[PDB]
Amino acid sequence: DPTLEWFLSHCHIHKYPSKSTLIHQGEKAETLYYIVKGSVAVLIKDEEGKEMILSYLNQGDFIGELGLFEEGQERSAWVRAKTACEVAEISYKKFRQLIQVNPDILMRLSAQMARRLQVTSEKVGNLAFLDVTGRIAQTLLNLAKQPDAMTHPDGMQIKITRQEIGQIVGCSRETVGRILKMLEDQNLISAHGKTIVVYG
Amino acid sequence: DPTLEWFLSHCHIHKYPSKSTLIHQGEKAETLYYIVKGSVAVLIKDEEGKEMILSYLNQGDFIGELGLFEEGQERSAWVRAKTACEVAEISYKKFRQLIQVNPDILMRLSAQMARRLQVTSEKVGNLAFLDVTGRIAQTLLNLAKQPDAMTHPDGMQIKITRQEIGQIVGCSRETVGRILKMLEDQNLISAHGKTIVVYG
DNA sequence: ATTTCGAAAAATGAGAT
DNA sequence: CTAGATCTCATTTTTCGAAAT
DNA sequence: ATTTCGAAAAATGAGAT
DNA sequence: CTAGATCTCATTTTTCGAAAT
Ligand SMILES: Nc1ncnc2c1ncn2[C@@H]1O[C@@H]2COP(=O)(O)O[C@H]2[C@H]1O
Ligand SMILES: Nc1ncnc2c1ncn2[C@@H]1O[C@@H]2COP(=O)(O)O[C@H]2[C@H]1O
Repeated sequence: DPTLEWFLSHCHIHKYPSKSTLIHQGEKAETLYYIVKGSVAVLIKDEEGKEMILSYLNQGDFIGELGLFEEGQERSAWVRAKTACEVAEISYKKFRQLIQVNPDILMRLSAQMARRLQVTSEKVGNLAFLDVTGRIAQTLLNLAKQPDAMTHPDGMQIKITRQEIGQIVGCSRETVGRILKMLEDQNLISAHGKTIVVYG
Repeated sequence: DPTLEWFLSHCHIHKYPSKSTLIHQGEKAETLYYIVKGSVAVLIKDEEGKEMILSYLNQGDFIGELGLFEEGQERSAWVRAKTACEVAEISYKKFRQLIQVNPDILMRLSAQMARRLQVTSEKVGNLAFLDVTGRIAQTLLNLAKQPDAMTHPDGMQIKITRQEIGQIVGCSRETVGRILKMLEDQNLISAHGKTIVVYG
């Protein structure tokens, strides 16, 4: 499209190898990122180092957008590379300028912020309203919504570990394992290792 | 300041009494809200009617924006008045106009969004990494800092039910009652009825 | 506005499970 | 194993409308 | 350099508390 | 109550960098 080609123009693209950290919590922020290629995982930790995945951000998604509206803001989370990422970087000071001339670019940003809020909100609900099974069924549907989600005649096909699912719903790897089978025993999903198939 | 009075100048003011419903989750968004005076409660329900309090919004806070970025969108949650409010309402299409005769108004709304995401994200953390005592402990401290709290000789004072408190930390009223008594045993607060004093 | 007075509606705890 | 969830009524606390200050 | 392969590692399955 | 967390061990799957092609 128009504007987005112009934006990237003034961005300083960089490379990040999968599993490398792109953003640190507590970090002072002055940089707005943009994922041109690759995918990351937005995540937070408890005082024990334990970690929860807040979301996954793929291509065309903005990163570290939060510290852009107030002075002295710190990164609210970590943002790790899941695959090899190709991300465009630009300072807050500069980005704010790209808006002056064409506020259509902030409209793209705001729209994405809006969406995240809906999902993060829906997430808080699941957390209080559903049990691990409910939370797991839900997260499975969400994983089938991801771009790196392949296809299967039985439905959609994803690749992820019981370990990782637990960091998403906030339960144990055991609990996930117990429940995963329980779902397979009702032909709703086809589990076999690090691969899950959601019959849909 | 200008940007706002010029904003209101194009809005249609409405008044709602305490406890009335301003937004019904599920309905089609086509309107925007700005709380000129008073305060509201953002909340979600489950099929069984259980209610969860995502947030409290107050004077100067925008409402009903999540739908403003994409076509065919539904209100994400219910919004019910806490106190009597005087709200400014404007259409999406009428707002899309203003944003292009001064995008400074968009920047300002995006700013409130960014903040709600930090906050909602933090809520995700709490639910996962904290025991009910901790979350409740956390809530009182916050509520104690809400614009509608009352100064107290020994601290800040608030009026809220155990019921409601459980709708913010996600747990039953029974548990909020029990934990409440222990926080008093520890001379951390004094709870008489719905009035709770949070010792400075 | 708000302090009062009598319902009527809400919100609680107790302790068993 | 164990934080908490639930379920039940008998009991408080509040809320709400009308009335006066 | 890119591809094939057999340990260490990471991820799980089980069963008791 | 009772959904899930923890712990311990023993087995499977993956991850990966040495070696190979
Ligand atoms: N709930 C969320 N959903 C998606 N992305 C998020 C969420 N919370 C934080 N982030 C991203 O993680 C980044 C962490 O640093 P910033 O606060 O600068 O910007 C944040 C967002 O870009
Ligand atoms: N997590 C949240 N925090 C604060 N406000 C919210 C949250 N989720 C939804 N809202 C508000 O509630 C509104 C529900 O309908 P909309 O989606 O139009 O817009 C939403 C926001 O104005």
